[PDB]
Amino acid sequence: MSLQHEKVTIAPLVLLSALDHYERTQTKENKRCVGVILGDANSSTIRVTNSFALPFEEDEKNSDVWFLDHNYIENMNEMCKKINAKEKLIGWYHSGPKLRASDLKINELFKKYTQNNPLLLIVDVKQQGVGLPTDAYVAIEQVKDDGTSTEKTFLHLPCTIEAEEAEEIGVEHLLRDVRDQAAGGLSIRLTNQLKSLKGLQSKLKDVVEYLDKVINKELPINHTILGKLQDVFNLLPNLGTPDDDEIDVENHDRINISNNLQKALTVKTNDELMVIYISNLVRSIIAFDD
Amino acid sequence: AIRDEIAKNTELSYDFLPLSNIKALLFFNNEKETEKFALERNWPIVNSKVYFNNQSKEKADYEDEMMHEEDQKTNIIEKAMDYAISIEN
Amino acid sequence: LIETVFVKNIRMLSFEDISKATHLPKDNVEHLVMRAISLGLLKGSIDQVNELVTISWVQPRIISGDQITKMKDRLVEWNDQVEKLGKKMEARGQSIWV
Amino acid sequence: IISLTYKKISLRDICLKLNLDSEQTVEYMVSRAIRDGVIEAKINHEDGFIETTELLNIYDSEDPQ
Repeated sequence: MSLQHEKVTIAPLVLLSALDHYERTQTKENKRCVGVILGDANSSTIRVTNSFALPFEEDEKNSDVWFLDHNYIENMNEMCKKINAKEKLIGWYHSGPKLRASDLKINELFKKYTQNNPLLLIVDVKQQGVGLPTDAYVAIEQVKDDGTSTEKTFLHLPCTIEAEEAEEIGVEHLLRDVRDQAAGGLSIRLTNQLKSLKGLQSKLKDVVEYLDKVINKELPINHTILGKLQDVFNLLPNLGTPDDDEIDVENHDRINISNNLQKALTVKTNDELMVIYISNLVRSIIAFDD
Repeated sequence: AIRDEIAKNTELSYDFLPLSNIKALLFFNNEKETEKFALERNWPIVNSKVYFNNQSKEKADYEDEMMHEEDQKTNIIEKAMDYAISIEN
Repeated sequence: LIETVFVKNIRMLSFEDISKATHLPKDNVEHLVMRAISLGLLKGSIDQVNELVTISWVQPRIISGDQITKMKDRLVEWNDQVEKLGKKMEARGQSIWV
Repeated sequence: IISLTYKKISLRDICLKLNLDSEQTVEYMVSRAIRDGVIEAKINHEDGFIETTELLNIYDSEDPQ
């Protein structure tokens, strides 16, 4: 139909909901859970307001065999329409550890109800990684320069989280933690700094060994992956240029304010230094009468 | 002792003296002594011009070749790390 | 012209190297470069006083067996470079990682 | 003083000004003194003057750090 899924904002309510339904069907040992996603579309940001479970039994002999109740879906939707009438089918969540190619056929099934392009929201119920437990994808049709016809394939969508004003304050009520990824005080940004740098160091290591797997282990070659690395090399900063010399000059300026402010606080504290000592003299008189 | 002291000072002053001007300043009685003293001190006399700058490059290279070195000169990152941790004790 | 910049990790070329490659005078290196800009196959600016062509943007193109190896080694250098540097940053500021 | 006031000045003039004995004598003075950085100059032996190297403007260098 269209691509309007450039941003996906996801309510925190939905993530919490997903784990609750996963356990209350008790799908383990590589069993899946699928529920509908309700919310807005026709907006570049896709708003994930709500979800609800659909009964869905997933096979263990194959991944190509599943039961899904089509009649169930409409009933859930008309009820929730009564609550708020801005909710329509915008996709379905898969709760597997990662992505499958038998989700493509399911995606096509939900294309019937939608008037948008179905969002596959892989809600991870394993809480892997320190970052988001959500990757998002939408099924899109392409041809490609290899000689490949009429492909259906999932293109990653960057994932973001927004919350409403009422929704956000509920989190704050529930939690009081201070968050190892926070950028707060001096000690906290110091920890963020070293954490952020090592974050990049991990991802770059993967690419290097991924490149080997193409050219000795025959993983597929794709121009989307090679093209992105090209961009990195082309817009890479350079030092020893007249940009670098201005940085250093900007750098003295910041070191200058720090040095001024260091001296400023020595004055204030030295004032306190005196005043403790005056108070001592007065209290000596008091102690002698005492 | 006097020759070596003058030999050090003249490196800073300029990069070349003709052979004749070396013999007068560094106090010899033979021009062949002047040239042999230069070779052993690691100055090349090429087209009757001394290149004081050779030995100085060579000493300087040696210093960079040993390693005690990152902290004595003190990186930018190191300076900024020092500020924050003094405060936070 | 597009080839020489991309395969190199430098992005500045004396006209002498370009003149000998394409068998052109300096007059025509200056046109060639100018045309690349107009079409948008390269973007950059020229020092005819330094006598360099400083290219600042290369069009992405198809990437073949040979290039992937060049691309790869560049990524190993930067990957190791963060890793050695992160050790200093672990060592410095030991007292506070709170 | 002589180096600050006259940037380029032949040894000849310094002999006149400070009553040094010869061109050599003041040459030796400066040669020893700039190893220490006192005068902070460089000698031009072929042209016969001392050329001062202090110029300033180290707000382009990394010195302030």
